[PDB]
Amino acid sequence: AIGQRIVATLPYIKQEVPIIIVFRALGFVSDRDILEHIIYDFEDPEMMEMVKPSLDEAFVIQEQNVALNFIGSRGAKPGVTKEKRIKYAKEVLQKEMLPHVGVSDFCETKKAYFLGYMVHRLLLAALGRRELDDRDHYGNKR
Amino acid sequence: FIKDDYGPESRGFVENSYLAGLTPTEFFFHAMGGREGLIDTAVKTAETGYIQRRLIKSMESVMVKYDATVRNSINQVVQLRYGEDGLAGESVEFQNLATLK
Amino acid sequence: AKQDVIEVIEKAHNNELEPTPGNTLRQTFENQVNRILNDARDKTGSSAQK
Amino acid sequence: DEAHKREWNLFYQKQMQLRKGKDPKIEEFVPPDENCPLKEASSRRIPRLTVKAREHCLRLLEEALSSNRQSTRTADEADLRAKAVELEHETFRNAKVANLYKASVLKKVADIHRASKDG
Amino acid sequence: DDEEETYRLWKIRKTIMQLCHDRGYLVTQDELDQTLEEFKAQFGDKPSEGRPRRTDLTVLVAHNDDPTDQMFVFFPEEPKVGIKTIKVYCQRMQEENITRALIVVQQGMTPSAKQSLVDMAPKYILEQFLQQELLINITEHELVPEHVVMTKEEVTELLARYKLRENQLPRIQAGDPVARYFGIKRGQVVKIIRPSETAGRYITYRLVQ
Amino acid sequence: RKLRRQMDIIVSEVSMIRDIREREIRIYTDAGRICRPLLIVEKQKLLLKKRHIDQLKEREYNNYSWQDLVASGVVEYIDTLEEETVMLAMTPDDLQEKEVAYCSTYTHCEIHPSMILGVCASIIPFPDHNQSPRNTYQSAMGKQAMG
Amino acid sequence: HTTLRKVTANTAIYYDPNPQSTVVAEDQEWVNVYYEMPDFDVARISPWLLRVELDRKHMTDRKLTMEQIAEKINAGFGDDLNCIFNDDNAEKLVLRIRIMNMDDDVFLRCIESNMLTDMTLQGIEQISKVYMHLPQTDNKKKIIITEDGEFKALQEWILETDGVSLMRVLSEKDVDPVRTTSNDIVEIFTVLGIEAVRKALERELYHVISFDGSYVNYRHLALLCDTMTCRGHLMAIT
Amino acid sequence: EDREVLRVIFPTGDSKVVLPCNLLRMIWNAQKIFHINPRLPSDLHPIKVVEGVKELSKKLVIVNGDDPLSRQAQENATLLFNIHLRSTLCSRRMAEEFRLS
Amino acid sequence: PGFVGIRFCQECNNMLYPKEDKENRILLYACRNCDYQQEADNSCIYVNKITHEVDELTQIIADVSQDPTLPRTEDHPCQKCGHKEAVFFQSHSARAEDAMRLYYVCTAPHCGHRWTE
DNA sequence: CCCAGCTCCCTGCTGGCTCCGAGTGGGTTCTGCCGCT
RNA sequence: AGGGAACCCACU
DNA sequence: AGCGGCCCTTGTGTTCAGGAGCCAGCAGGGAGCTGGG
Ligand SMILES: [Zn+2]
Ligand SMILES: [Zn+2]
Repeated sequence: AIGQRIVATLPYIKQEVPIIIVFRALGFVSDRDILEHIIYDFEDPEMMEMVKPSLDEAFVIQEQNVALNFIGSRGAKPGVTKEKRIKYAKEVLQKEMLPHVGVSDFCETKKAYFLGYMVHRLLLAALGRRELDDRDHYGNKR
Repeated sequence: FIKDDYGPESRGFVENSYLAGLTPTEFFFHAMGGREGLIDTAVKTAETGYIQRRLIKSMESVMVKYDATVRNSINQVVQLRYGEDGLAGESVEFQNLATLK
Repeated sequence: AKQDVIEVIEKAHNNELEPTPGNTLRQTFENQVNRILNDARDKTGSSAQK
Repeated sequence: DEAHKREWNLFYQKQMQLRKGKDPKIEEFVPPDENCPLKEASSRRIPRLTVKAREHCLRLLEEALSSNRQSTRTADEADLRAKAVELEHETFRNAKVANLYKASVLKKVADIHRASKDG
Repeated sequence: DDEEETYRLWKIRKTIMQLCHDRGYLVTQDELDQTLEEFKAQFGDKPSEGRPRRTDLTVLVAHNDDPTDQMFVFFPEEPKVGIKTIKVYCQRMQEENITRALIVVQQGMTPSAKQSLVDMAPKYILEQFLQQELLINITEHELVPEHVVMTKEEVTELLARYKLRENQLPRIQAGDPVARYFGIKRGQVVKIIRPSETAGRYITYRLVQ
Repeated sequence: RKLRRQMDIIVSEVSMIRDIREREIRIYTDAGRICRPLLIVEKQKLLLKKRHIDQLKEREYNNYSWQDLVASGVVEYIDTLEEETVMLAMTPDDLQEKEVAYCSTYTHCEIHPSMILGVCASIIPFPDHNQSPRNTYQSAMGKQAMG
Repeated sequence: HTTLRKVTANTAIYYDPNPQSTVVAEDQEWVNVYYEMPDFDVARISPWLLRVELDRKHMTDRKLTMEQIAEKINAGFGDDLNCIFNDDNAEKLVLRIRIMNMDDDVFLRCIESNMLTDMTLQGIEQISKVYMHLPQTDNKKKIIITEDGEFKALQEWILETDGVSLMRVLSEKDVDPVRTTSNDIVEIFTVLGIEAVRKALERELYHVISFDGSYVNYRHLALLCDTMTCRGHLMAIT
Repeated sequence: EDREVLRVIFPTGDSKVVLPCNLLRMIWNAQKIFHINPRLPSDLHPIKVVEGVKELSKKLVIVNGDDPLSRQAQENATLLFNIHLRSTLCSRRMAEEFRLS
Repeated sequence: PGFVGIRFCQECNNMLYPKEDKENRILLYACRNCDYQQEADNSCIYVNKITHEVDELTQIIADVSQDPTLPRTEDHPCQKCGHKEAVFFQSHSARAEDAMRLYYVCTAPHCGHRWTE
């Protein structure tokens, strides 16, 4: 439309999810908190301008359970019950998203920090402040 | 090398001859260069092979007829005389027109 | 030829290099460097052949 | 994409309509006074342009010409009015939109001011 | 927006005169070589002010073989041409007994207008042209060899000499730019003459299909 | 780096990369990282001294082995990511002072540049005097040779 | 092709409630000079300002003037907007845009986005870049026959583009409509027809083959081109 | 007239063409076979050159037949070669350059 | 003018959007989920720097003076402390076409002065 | 004697399908099995 | 009376 | 002793040649027409 929206494609979710919805499903509702996880220096207006389209794209969903239901509905086989949808979305976010960060409960802060770091890296690439990664660089291989 | 070195040595100018021998960095850069050619061979082959097959299949039945027209298998006229001059390609030669210039 | 390339680099580092039409500055610098090195290669080749 | 441009045109027209009154309240063109020194003062070529605006612009042209004369000590006075009227008529003949007309007149004023400064 | 439009109209008129001459209609050497100044003289100079109006530019020419064969060239003022204006032109063609007409449109022609053009084909042959297509003469491009329309007798002689059926000749589409330029229809044969680097010259024939 | 060179808490295999322009330090203990040993340079001198060579010359008797070089913090394993941050001298001749120093801040030195070659290319004599595709061809043909 | 974005240094949306006094001192001075008499309806004026600053360098490079840009804005948006601009002699090139009475600020944002990319000031769409050079090889020089009867090669300027709009470029004034050509054969077929594309296909294939100095007898090329064009349309070898 | 036609066919000044019979080499062969002394006047009547070339041209047939279509197609098919033949076997060139008996 | 940041509601800490005082003709930043409101002071609700004249010196961080892979020079002493050694490098950032310009950083610890020439 | 459906035709987009050089020499493993009818 | 498929390496 | 049933591990689940170009079908829109007011 006007700007550039950031969308996360989760495992076991056949449609992309707006990133702020994922952050809220993790339990961060205030825009200030989400941006504190994504932007580490608020004196950087350019980065701030670059994230507003994502805030707008997900403006109606302002609660954790609403976002969880959103994700669960996006699931492969959504359950007609909303409770089971929320359960499935929570299971996905706790177990299938960023397992190396942690797969136990009470790991939403670590997951939020790593997801914010990913979004930050994407923003640095889009602002031309950091070079793109080379797939053939042998340091990126095992 | 140091960062942002655009000089000849850093960017792959080999200042030695094969008789003198390459330095280690020159040796590696020369290896990169040679790899490029090996790859070109190993990929161009299939691209060109497909092109050749399609050309043949598209023109395989076109031939000179006894009326000296060039026709396809459907008997459609492709050229009224082969090459527009009716000549075979093996006995022509380069010559100069003396009144043109 | 090496000293000439050094001079071109030092010129580009002081923003005294102006792009040629239809080329960004980096393309202009690469063009000049490649020209110097090609001329050197040709001159050395001619000397060897002589 | 050329169809996408058409979509934008439709949306922009819709928004204009939303911002446009149902009936165009056509403010009847003010007929110039018979004392108007403006050539073709009865013309309606340039839409949404008032004869009074032309009079004001001609007044500005008069001031510019007076400045040029006093700087260069021009002798004749009747030429001042005739020259101003001719400049205004030329500007009206050339331009086709109100804002462009005003900008052209102001540009002429700046040119005359610079010429007066030159002497 | 006025000098440019005048130049455009002059170019369209020149190309149309060349086209009419190439199709065999009678045109005087002064019309072909009419300068832009002469255009501004004969016609207006302020198309925005309605001088000239596109309705002022209509031309009517007669064939060299029979004066009864005549052709209109119309320049509709409306950028998009619909059925109504086509009916108007057909009406005046019927009134004056003119069977052929060229219509030069600005933006295009509605699909139904095209369907109408093709529907009344056998009675009235009227063809459509975008003015962008007429801003140059494509037959003067170096890539376009000389095209010549053959008469039925010539086609019969050709097929007899080479003992061919029509469907064995090479083809040209009726929608081809040069075919539209010459106004040739399905079943006609165009003779093409081009230089050759091997023979010097080479004549080929294309059947309109 | 001190701990890794002492082999106290960080095994030699561990990679530690500092991205200075960014503000990230990345430490990797994964399996599957390719690495190679390099001589450590401090100030502008090899930490490898004559005494290490003397002890290695007698490795048959005294049992002083390659592992003792690594334990004494004179050689290091560097993987590709860490190599991104290394300032590498090709030979100790690069550490010698020069009229216009090129670098003067070397952190490592190559043991010997011929170690860039694999097993088959290591039997080619004077490979630095051949066109490179020819070295590649020998690298295959040597695997086809009868012995 | 030139859009507005290629000649703008920056844009900004302010909130000017009363145009008489503006948030920018220079803007206020020049505007009030512009606001001498009621050339407008104050009621049908929005307080939202869209301020655009142009590059003197680019504007001159393309020989553009703010009058032309204002005319383009008028043509593309009409009187519903109100564009005004200062004099070119000024230190900076500026032009203010408002809307005559969705929110007006977001609407101005949408207009600015469209106006930067979709509004065309110069040139032809799809022609993204143009190069201009004097040929050194005779294959592009103009070859004439002098009155003494000799071939003579004249150096002249030719332009190479990055995209293709052959029909529009051919109709431009001062463009040679006899020699101007394209390397895109489907465009040639569309604009010039089947015999033209027959010739152009041969020339393109010859270029490819002979770029190395290699040579293939003409009858083979001619036979391929005839095979590809003999049925009245382009038959791909696929 | 041939020269004007050539100017149209090759609007660049490129005189190098591909044609069947290498006329210059044939003339050199004739000079050697018949021991032509270039430094003496020849017994070849210049009218014999004109008529000989006309007959030869009639003998070089690509499109046979006597109808007007066949005659024009034959004229076109051999046009370049006939221009070359007439400008090589000129009476003037035969008399003062090649000097054939 | 420069970029215009974003504001957060004092109550819900959500992003504040710009609204105007129709009756007063004043610019307000008003929350959209709660009902908080505020009075603006910039009056510039948007900026778009096409020319992208951004200062690379602001992005440089003084830590790069510890990078052993950067070249060092002794011919550009830093003004702030007169130390004689500096590292230099190029921008290497997209949106830098004439990016062969050098940037300098003083290598004296606790100075970290960046400059250009 | 205008208007709102209604129909018919043309565009533009997206999804789906076929194709991907010529020969030649060696090697190895795998071509089913188990519950209870 | 004599199989086949799959995969791997290699040669020009 | 031999038919059933497939084991795809997430019944829900990673890339079965990936990418490069044409054909078919659908949505969307607009021209033109016509039975009510
Ligand atoms: Zn709030
Ligand atoms: Zn300092």
